[PDB]
Amino acid sequence: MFERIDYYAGDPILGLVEKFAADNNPDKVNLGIGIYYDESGVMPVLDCVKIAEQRIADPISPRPYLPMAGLPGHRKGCQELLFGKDAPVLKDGLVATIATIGGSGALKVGAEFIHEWFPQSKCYVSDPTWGNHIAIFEGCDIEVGKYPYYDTATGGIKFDEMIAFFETLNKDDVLLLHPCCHNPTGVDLTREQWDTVLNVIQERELIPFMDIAYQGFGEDMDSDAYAIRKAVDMGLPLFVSNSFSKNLSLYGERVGGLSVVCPTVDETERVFGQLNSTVRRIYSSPPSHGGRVVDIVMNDAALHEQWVGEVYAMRDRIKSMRTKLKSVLEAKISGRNFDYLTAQNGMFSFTGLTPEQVERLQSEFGIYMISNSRMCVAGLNSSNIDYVANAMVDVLKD
Amino acid sequence: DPILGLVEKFAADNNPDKVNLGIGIYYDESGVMPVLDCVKIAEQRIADPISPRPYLPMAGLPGHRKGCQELLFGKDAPVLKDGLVATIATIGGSGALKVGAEFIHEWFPQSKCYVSDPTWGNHIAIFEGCDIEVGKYPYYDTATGGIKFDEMIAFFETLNKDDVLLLHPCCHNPTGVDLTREQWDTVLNVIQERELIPFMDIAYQGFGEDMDSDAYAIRKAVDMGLPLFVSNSFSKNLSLYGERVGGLSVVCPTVDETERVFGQLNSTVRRIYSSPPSHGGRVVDIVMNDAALHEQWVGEVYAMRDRIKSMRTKLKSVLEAKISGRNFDYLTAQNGMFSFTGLTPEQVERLQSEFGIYMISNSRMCVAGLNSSNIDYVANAMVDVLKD
Ligand SMILES: *Cc1c(COP(=O)(O)O)cnc(C)c1O
Ligand SMILES: *Cc1c(COP(=O)(O)O)cnc(C)c1O
Ligand SMILES: O=C(O)[C@@H](O)Cc1c[nH]c2ccccc12
Ligand SMILES: [Mg+2]
Ligand SMILES: [Mg+2]
Repeated sequence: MFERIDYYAGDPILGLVEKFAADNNPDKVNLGIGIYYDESGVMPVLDCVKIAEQRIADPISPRPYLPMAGLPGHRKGCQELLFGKDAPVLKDGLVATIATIGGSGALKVGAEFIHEWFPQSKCYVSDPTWGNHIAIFEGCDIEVGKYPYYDTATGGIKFDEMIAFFETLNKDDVLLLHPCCHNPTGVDLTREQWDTVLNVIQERELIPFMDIAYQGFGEDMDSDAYAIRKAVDMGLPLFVSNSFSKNLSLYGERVGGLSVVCPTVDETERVFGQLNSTVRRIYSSPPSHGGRVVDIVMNDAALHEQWVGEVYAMRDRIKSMRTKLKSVLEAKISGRNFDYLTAQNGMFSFTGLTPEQVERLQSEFGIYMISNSRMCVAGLNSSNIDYVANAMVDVLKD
Repeated sequence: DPILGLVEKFAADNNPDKVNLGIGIYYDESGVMPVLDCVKIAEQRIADPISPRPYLPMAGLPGHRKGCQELLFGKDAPVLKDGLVATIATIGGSGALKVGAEFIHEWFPQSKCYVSDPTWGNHIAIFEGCDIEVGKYPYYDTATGGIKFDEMIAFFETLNKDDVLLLHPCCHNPTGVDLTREQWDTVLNVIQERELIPFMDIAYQGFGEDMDSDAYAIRKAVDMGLPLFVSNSFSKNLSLYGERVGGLSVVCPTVDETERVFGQLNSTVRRIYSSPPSHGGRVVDIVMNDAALHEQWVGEVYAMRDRIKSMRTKLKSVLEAKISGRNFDYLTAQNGMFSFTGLTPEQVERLQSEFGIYMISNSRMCVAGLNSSNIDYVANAMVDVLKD
């Protein structure tokens, strides 16, 4: 009956968290999952979230179904963050937006929409990409391919090879792009590079699906959203999935959004209706709590401002560890370049360590990373940094 | 939803004495959605201290899963002691149905699903959303006001091995009309005989008789050693529609087959939404696995159960005081918050335009919309349309 069902190998990222918790080392360090940890080494509750949550709890409200699209303020908050407050596209009523179960739920709903309305469309993800990108899209019965992205030889982007790749594709083929803070390489495109990319997307009439999960961790909110906002300004059929998991430090509550930028108000209504309908088929409506937190924080002027402040402090703390690590690494190893540490953006960096070197760090030192050498920089702090440096140089000499 | 056109017609009605019985939500005596005291206590515990918010395991919280398992199958049911049930926390019962269907589609691609005539609207949409061919088995008989039982079994016999039946264990939506224990016993015997897959969808456990009775069809199917899928929802019994709390349980012949299935359930969650929501999971975890809170919760559910039966009684007694030839026992014979009132689509219309009392044109009424300040208004309005 069930003997035919295959064993599930386990999620590489989420299985690793349990190996970390199950490990009983004094100096254990988790650079595996894309979570931000404070200077103390613990996952913070943002102050703005704390105020918001005290509001929700005072008093305790009845809990009806949210609209399928989630809360108006949650939707507005997604939109204003991605496109800009008072953006003409928003004022023209041209973006259809739903609350989703994290960035993951946004990717699902989006891909399902794409599958249904563009059944011949093939999706293409970065080489490499965040693993779950492939799983979500194939889950909708869409054929998934890679586009050359990361120059595994140089630690930069195979830009020409990538561009030449996008010229070969079919109309309405879907590119799954990282607007900023690449997962897992940390290697982003320059503005100028985005311009050329987005020019090709137009000429070839491909569908951009931008997946953004670390807005505010790269440069700043508006700057990180460049690729999104440019695409809008060019008039492209845009899909955006956004996540508040990371910048609201609210991973567990499953907060995200999906926005579809449309040619007309009436097409917006149609797509929005379709989005609502896709949601109905998957989970009916999104969770209330996470929704309210997003709503309350995004649309309270003082909380929004405080939140922006808190995201940048996170961004700054990550950036300072990049340079603190680079400097203590620099001194210990002569024969190697460490420029990638301060050149990459976001929570992640490709260290360029072999799967073996990654696993020696795990076994001997209790330092956790993905086998592809991805390191979550956020797990570093002034306590563990001399320890991780010392460990890295000990695995690099060997 | 088709309900949303009705909700739109209802808001469009200016009648100040209007009543919405087309709702699919429990209201208390004051005609509002209640916050349960056990939920209120739970959420006060979650609020102090505000705790960091890691991802949940893709399966949800251990306690959420254990909660679902003990509620469905019985505290220390052998099937649990034997570890023969794969259980994940889900985005309500909706998300439980989704994971279930996609699972079935991936591994039993040839399987067709059959839902009751009639059923909860989304049953069809969810399974059709997975590229499963969905049909209807006969259930409700308009002529008797009960179950086309013989015809239903007859339909079940014509179905292939591994075909899926969507079965309401109790408190049938939208009719209120339930199978007896005897009727269940033969159903599960047909299902076993034909090696069909029982998919049971339980959203109103505790609104029918009690927790254990409501779960009869579930627990028997386990005793018989059937390949049972269960989707359960706390939306209603926990009054937590918006936090999206349910479970999906799959009962397997072997400990090893459970690990395989539990594995794919996880892999399915991974492709849809990565992991379920922290808050709702915690409320379920606290309320199910705190002994006193569990008792209080059970009590509060039975208070709702009893309020529904209190309104079913009052309505019938007003009706029977005026009409003699009909047997209204079916109003009290039905269970949960839904009632096929057996009014003609024309009679439903009459109630709308004359009284602003809103039912679904298939005679469906949500009994929980009745409270002491509209019961007499609504009962009397009904006598008029039946007298016309
Ligand atoms: C972490 C991540 C996600 C997942 O976001 P959730 O809010 O957890 O669903 C999606 N895309 C990328 C690129 C990510 O890094
Ligand atoms: C309400 C209901 C569901 C779905 O419950 P949710 O928790 O809101 O997803 C499923 N089946 C039936 C019969 C229902 O009444
Ligand atoms: O990128 C990271 O570091 C994580 O956010 C990924 C991640 C977190 N939870 C998951 C569940 C399934 C698949 C991937 C994930
Ligand atoms: Mg599908
Ligand atoms: Mg507000």
